[PDB]
Amino acid sequence: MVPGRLFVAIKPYQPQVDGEIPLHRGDRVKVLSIGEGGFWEGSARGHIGWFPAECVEEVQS
Repeated sequence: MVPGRLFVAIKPYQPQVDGEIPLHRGDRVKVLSIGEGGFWEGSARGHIGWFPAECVEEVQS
C-alpha cells in the first residue's frame, strides 16, 4: 500500500511547527508525500503543509 490516497481528518489539530497545518473532523486531506515520525505531507482546507497521520484516517465503507 502506497500513499497519495484520499484521507479524512478525524481529530482536530493546530499548526505548531514550520510547515504544519490545521485539521478538522470531516476535512478531506490530500496526501502528497510521507512525513517524519508518523507525520504526513499534504493539503487540507485549502492549505498545503505537514500534519500528524494519527489525525487522518482512511475511508471506511
